[PDB]
Amino acid sequence: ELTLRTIADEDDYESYMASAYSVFLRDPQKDEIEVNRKFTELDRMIGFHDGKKWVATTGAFSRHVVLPGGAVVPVAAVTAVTVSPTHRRRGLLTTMMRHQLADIRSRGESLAMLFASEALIYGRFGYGVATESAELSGQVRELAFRPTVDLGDGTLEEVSAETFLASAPAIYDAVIPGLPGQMSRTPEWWASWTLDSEELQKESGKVRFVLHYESDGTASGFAIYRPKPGWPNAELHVQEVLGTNPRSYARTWRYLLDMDLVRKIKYHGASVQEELRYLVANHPSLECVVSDAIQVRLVDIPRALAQRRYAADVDVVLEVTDDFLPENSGRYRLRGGLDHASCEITTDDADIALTVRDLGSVYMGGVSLQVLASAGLVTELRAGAVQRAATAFGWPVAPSAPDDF
Amino acid sequence: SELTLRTIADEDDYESYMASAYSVFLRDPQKDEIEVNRKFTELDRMIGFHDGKKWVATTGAFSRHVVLPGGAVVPVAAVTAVTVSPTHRRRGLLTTMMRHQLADIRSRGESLAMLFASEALIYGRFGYGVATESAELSGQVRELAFRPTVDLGDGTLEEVSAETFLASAPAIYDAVIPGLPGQMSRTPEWWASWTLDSEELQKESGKVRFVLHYESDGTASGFAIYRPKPGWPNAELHVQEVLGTNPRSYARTWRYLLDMDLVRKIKYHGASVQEELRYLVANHPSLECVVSDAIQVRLVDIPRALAQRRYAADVDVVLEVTDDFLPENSGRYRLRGGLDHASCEITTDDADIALTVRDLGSVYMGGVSLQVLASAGLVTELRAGAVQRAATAFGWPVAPSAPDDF
Amino acid sequence: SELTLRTIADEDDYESYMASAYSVFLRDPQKDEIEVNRKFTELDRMIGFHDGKKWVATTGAFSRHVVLPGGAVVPVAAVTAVTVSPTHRRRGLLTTMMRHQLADIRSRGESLAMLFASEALIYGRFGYGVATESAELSGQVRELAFRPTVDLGDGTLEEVSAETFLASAPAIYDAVIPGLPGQMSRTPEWWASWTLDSEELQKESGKVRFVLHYESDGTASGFAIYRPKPGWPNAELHVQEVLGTNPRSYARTWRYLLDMDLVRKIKYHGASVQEELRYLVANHPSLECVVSDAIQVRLVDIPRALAQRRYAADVDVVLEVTDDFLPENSGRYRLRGGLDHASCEITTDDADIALTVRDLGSVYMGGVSLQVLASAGLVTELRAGAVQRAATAFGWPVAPSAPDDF
Amino acid sequence: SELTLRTIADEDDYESYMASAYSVFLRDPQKDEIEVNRKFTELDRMIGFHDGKKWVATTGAFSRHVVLPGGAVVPVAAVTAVTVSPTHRRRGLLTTMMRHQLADIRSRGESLAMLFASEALIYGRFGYGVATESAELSGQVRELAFRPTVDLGDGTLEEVSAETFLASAPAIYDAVIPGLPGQMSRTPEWWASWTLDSEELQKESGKVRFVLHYESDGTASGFAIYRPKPNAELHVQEVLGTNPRSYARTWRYLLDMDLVRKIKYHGASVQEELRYLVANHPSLECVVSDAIQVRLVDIPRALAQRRYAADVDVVLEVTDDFLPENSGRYRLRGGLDHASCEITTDDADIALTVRDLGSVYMGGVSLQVLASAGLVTELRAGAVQRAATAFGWPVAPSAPDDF
Ligand SMILES: CC(=O)SCCNC(=O)CCNC(=O)[C@H](O)C(C)(C)COP(=O)(O)OP(=O)(O)OC[C@H]1O[C@@H](n2cnc3c(N)ncnc32)[C@H](O)[C@@H]1OP(=O)(O)O
Ligand SMILES: CC(=O)SCCNC(=O)CCNC(=O)[C@H](O)C(C)(C)COP(=O)(O)OP(=O)(O)OC[C@H]1O[C@@H](n2cnc3c(N)ncnc32)[C@H](O)[C@@H]1OP(=O)(O)O
Repeated sequence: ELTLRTIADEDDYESYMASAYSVFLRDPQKDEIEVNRKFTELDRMIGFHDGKKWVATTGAFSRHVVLPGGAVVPVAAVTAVTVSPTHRRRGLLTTMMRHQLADIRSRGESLAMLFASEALIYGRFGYGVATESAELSGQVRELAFRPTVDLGDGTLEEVSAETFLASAPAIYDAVIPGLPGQMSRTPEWWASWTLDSEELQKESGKVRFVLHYESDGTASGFAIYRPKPGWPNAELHVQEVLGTNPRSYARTWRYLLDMDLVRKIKYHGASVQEELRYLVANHPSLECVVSDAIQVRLVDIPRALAQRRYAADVDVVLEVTDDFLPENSGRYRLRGGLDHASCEITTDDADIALTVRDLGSVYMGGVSLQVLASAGLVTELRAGAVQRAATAFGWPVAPSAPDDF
Repeated sequence: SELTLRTIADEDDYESYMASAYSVFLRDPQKDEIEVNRKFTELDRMIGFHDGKKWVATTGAFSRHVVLPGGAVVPVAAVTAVTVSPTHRRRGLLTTMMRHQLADIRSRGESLAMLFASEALIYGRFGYGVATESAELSGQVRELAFRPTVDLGDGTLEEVSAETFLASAPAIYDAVIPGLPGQMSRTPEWWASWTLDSEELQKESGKVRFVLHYESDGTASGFAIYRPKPGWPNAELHVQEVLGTNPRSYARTWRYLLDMDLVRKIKYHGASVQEELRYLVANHPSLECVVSDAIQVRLVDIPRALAQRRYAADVDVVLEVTDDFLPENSGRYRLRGGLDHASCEITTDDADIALTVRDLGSVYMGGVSLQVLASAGLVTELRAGAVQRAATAFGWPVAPSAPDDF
Repeated sequence: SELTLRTIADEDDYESYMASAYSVFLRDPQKDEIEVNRKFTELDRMIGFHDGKKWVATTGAFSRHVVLPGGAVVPVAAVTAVTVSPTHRRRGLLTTMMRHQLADIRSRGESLAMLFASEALIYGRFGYGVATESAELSGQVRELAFRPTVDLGDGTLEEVSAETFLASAPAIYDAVIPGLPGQMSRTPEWWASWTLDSEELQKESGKVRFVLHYESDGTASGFAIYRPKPGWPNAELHVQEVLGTNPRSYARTWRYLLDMDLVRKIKYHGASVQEELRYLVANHPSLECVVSDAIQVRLVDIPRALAQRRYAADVDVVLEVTDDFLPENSGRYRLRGGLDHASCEITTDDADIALTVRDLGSVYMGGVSLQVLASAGLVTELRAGAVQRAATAFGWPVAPSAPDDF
Repeated sequence: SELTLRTIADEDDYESYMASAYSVFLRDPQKDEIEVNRKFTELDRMIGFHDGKKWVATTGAFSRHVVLPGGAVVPVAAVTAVTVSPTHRRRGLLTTMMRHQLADIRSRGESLAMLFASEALIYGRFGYGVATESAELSGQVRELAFRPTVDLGDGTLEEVSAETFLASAPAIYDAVIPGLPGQMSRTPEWWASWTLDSEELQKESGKVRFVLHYESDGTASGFAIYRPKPNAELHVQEVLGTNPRSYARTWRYLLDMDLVRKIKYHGASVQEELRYLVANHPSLECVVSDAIQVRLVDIPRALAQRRYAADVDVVLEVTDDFLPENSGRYRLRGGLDHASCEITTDDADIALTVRDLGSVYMGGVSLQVLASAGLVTELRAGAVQRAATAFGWPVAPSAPDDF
């Protein structure tokens, strides 16, 4: 006998998290679970319980994500989606998805996002891969910059997490409106993102924080990294580098690249068009491995298309097919540009037909709509409409992965 | 040691010319490659330095034609065989050969020069910029199932000899490449080199095989070039090229390569960063994607080159271009372009964007975002909102792809 | 930003000092190592830069004593804990600390300084020269049989506790080191650090073990320090040190480690390049030998340092010494040395050899040939026959060995 | 199964002789190597056992000349092609061939024999001792910058054909080897084998290349032999120069060559000058192993032909187990400009075997270390110390070309 319910208490939450970690073949990291509890809404963490333990889980964090154009809209941060192997292939995931996607529409969140882990799972529920990330690595001795890179007058300082947290949120909130895909970070989220977890210490070492100051003393850049000593070939596992100006960005990177005793650097979760890739004088010296990052499930399709902005003017009619939620299917007229966006049901002839997962794949501008059509996954009903739609759905800045959840 | 800059005089000089190039690349001269590539080599375009006994520096270019964003096929100098012997390095020989070649490219009416960079950092100083990237796709074939909505069609496939392949694939190639910017036209001589069963590639894997995809009526609509590498069942497939005239033939041919019974891993080097195969696969992470440099672009005639291509969106921008190596190109260009029009003029109006010719070449094929180059500090915005609109126009819904090797 | 150069003020300042040093080395502060090394740390010899809140640069030296060729034990500055925080690097902080330290070393009557470089190329500019090498010996224990004429004696071996080891090994150590130039005297505090069962070394292998070799009459004549690394039977023995007062105890102790069941590979880092074990083995290639830097020498008082050691053969040579970092030491010195006498004085006679102070330090311990340095172009011979005779005199029949780590 | 000890009879016998040697080494006969090495092969010096159908054991020696400490070039038996077929091993065939060869070496007036040990423990019983070591130098070329005071000179380098290389390198080689003990004289026939573009080495790397360094006046002053392996590797065979500037310039040429990431130099000296030119000493990995074993056949002559780094007057009690006729007491009087060794009746200062005496003969092994190890016995205090210094040399011995 299985029961769908929410978390009743933190004792039930610690058992809720223990079962989820158990599905991932991991001992529950008590430090990570404790810090993430500070922003865990127990009414949003659902799952199945057989009266003796949890056998399935599915959660969602109330977060806010930057869209193309600078809008910060509410988004469901889907997390902790597990089914115990003794109850798999029985429909438990299908039920939780239907309950969560209805709950997401309740709270006004126009879409949902989550990290794929295995991408082929959520495509049936309407999720589409919309963001890719690149793992950048290589020898720091080969990563000299182009001779025209301006490092500026800035200064850098190894500092504690709190002086970091006293300036980094100001630096973060200033640059993310221009970085679609990034999510806002409350004080409770910065605590988890800067957490010195024991598990990451096993892989490299304790966390360290750098701040970049301009000549007048203003903080303008930060860095999160972990050193892995080795023999001399130590490794720098970079977690995040950001700057309010190109000089603070290049100065912070050149600081990490010039660190004595270091030979190899690693930056996982970076953008596929990270500024560092184009600063290096020799591109092949910085290996770039691209993979999935964020999947998108449009819950309010007309509001989602009207919440973002488009790189160029577009007037296209889309015949959307939501196989998972047939009430969302329809035919909308999208009238969008750099400064306007409207999406309403229309009875006019359709220009393009595609599923809701394909509409979500191209939503953040990370996947080309034209490529999906030439591949046979999207159908052009009127000539020329796909090419102009693929350009408008694009964006000069590629989407990037937010902090982990 | 008196050096003379000159072109190839005859085939005996041509073979010695190639011998030094292979020697600088630390390779024995491949006689099969050198002999078949001669058929399209213009001796007067192969320059270099000769000390009276042997070639000590080389630099050449093939007269080819590349597809631009918009479908235009324009002449391009396919730069190749750029070497300086290590005994004569750091003496200015490359800088001289670059000056003579780039001037010669302009004299022949070629608006641009393209190049496969072995070492990317070499040519940035000469005005070259990385404009196209390529991805090495690989993974376990048993994890590369397609999405359930992928239509494979009713076509049939035959593995056939190179000659029958060459009697049908060139027609297929010419039909699809107008929509694939970066691809180059392939004459019979270039098809002969591209399909050459070279011994060096046989060493890494095996003899070349050729596949043709036929529609239900017998019309050839797709092809594939690959080499097997047996191992123990632990065999690999090194895919050289896959193309089709419709989505069904493309997917059907890939499914053919993936369902080979003794194969476990497959590899496709030189694929597009937006190769359709990546989106056909049901589990994206099962197809590893490593991205690296492909083609560097050197704009030789900026006004003509910018007017020959089409732009994804309307743009009216003034570009302050600085060309340090070729200062005759430094100046301000007004670009007014769209999906069906393009015009470029040297102007004195106020500039909207400041950038070097190498960065302008980087964004020319729509493979590098002009906005990212500006956010990185390499490009300077002079008037608000200009870079955003220019970046979108310089883009293209189809990413540029790498042509056949040269 | 304001920096202040000062020494450690108290014990709480000592912890912060060592914490910054470990941080620059990208390591967590090892409290077991920091606690045991404090016992011989002189706070007035530990300098560094402080920005008012934390140490941003460190540089220290232990007052130690080193054996010279001939058996003389002279004071030496054991340089240690040289760090500059990455936020303050390449700004001259080390250069200043070097000037302060080298001047401070001279005041203490120390004629020379010694050093293990993390990166050797650092200290050449300050007058340091590589003078001693060490060899990492390793191989399969079942291939390391000894020559048939090697006498193992009638001794007995016992595995003992650290307390029993420290009550008998120092007497054995003190007896052998007069004939091993480069080895340093070990106080009880240094034995405590040298035998520390540090947690970091337990991770790489296992807990430290101690072995004592007893003669037939019960006299302890040899010892061994090693750590096991279990693995499957394919375990490793990581030998830290083996010593004996006679060839039988030396060979018997090694034979004990080599005959240990369940062991397959053995490793001995920091051995001498002329370690006796290398010549005991019947099949020399079975004992792999990798040679690398050990100790760098910085001569602070040239006349005294050259007069404190003995020379393998008679020499009467005039040396034109150039000291770029400390130009006050530059000058011309006449060296008169032999097996039982040594003198060095400023002279005005014609010079026989021209060399820098770093190269003079390189040959000072008899580990680097002055003839090779001259044939290499680093040292200039002014009068024929001088370098050959001087090179032999600066040598020694026993190669210098690396002391315990600092 | 009747075995006959005999020498090579003709050229057809030479092919079968060499083929059996390669077979024991589990290798197909390399015809390019066999053909070029015939030009300096003396058939009467190639002995072995033949069972009436095939060679079942081999042992040979090349008549060469080796540089000793002090610059003297003396004749030496370069022992080679020592094999015993696995169907006839452990029956004394090698021991018999050793007695015949060493007796033949004594009859030819050669005071010593030298040999490259495949397995070192084999020949110690016959009086051979490891006397010279070689170092394999390797590392990343981008980490091998030189010290700032290294003068590269104004010379120029050219890649040349084997023929052009062979018209200038031998003169450079002959000029420098008097100061490099262990190096052997190279006739044109030996240069042909040393520079042979053998097929076996082409598979491991590539075709052989040759470099010449010319002074400002056009005088060739250095050379280099290397093979490329396309993160490409350079396998350096030999680099030499007549002055420090040409030596460093040639190495700088190999280290700055484009597309190269790692370089390897097998058979280098343990005190190779390159090791001290590098600004970052640890960047040049150094692995040391056995090179040449020495078998002293005429102790008084061999010890008197070399020079000693310092004056010495020592009496050595030498034990020669395999050849007991050489056992006896020798007084050595040597220095930088004199050397004599004679049977004496004075009290002995040091006791050692002939194999250990051969080990220290080239100055590559310390007599003090052998004594401290228990292999050599000191009879009078202070004798080993002075003898060890004299038996040393300011230039470490180096390995000659392969044989
Ligand atoms: C204690 C021991 O046993 S050795 C421990 C020291 N080794 C370490 O790696 C400790 C970590 N500390 C560092 O790396 C420091 O940054 C150090 C050692 C490089 C010195 O700090 P700095 O303040 O930057 O040195 P300073 O500026 O005073 O002068 C250094 C000079 O030598 C050069 N140099 C110093 N260390 C190095 C090095 N590791 N690699 C290359 N060049 C170096 C500098 O470039 C400069 O020479 P220049 O005039 O040509 O530029
Ligand atoms: C470049 C050169 O010329 S060196 C190349 C020679 N090395 C080779 O491995 C070549 C291939 N040939 C062989 O291996 C032969 O079998 C050899 C070298 C072992 C000698 O052949 P054999 O006829 O068996 O030699 P022989 O019978 O005279 O043995 C004499 C002693 O040496 C010992 N011995 C010789 N070689 C070895 C060895 N590789 N391992 C162990 N013991 C050995 C024998 O056990 C025997 O010991 P003993 O006196 O206590 O009985």
